Amino acid sequence: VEIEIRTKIHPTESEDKVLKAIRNIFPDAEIEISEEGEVYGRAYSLDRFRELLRKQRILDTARSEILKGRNGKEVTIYLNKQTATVSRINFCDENAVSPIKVTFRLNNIPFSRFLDYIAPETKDGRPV
Amino acid sequence: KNVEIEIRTKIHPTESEDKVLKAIRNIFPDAEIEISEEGEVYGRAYSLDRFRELLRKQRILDTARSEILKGRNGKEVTIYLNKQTATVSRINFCDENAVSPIKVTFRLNNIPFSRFLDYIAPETKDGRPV
Repeated sequence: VEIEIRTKIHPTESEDKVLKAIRNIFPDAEIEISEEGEVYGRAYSLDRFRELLRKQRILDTARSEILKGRNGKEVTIYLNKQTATVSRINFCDENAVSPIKVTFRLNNIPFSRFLDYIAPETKDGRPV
Repeated sequence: KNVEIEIRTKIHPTESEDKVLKAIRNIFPDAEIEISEEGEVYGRAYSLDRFRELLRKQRILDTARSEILKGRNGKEVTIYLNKQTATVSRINFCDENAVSPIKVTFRLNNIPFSRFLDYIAPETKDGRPV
């Protein structure tokens, strides 16, 4: 699993606060920012993301939003960049005010395997 | 004997307070601004010198004039300015859902609306009052 992150730093945003909102969900991300504010990120550990989804009891929405964003061997979801500043995950649309576009690239593992690892059925009996 | 200028917008968590305020003041340099604990911005301005200058130096009076009209309600005119472009004092009229904008409501107390229009956004290079 490779984690690709995309979003923007608008003229009125702080670079520090956007990099931290991103890191609050994906701590090991390396970010590059273009002259025009484009944010290109790459992460790997799903630990924190999984930890938060469970602590906030939102696996129901997570499991669903993952299915919806599944296209091929890639899964694209959108997280509210603002709520992420306080390490809180909110799934939103692509037109939000902008969001953190996260694109999971599945190398070997099958999709089904990915769904139950991130957002398994009930808060129960989960793969690791 | 006045034009009341009311500024409204917000400062979201990932936004910088300094940048938002300067963006507002790039358009209205003498803005009196207060920020609620939730990030709601409330400002009050008076001079329209900077606003007229920029609409002219940027050659945008046709869009300005039409938008002033499209946003009239009687004695209150409401327009929406792109907050991002205002950071470099570039005036861009937008909608209410811009990814927030600067809501600017002009309160025309004892100055006729028709006269306000020709003062901020006159017709094709025509007569200009002071």
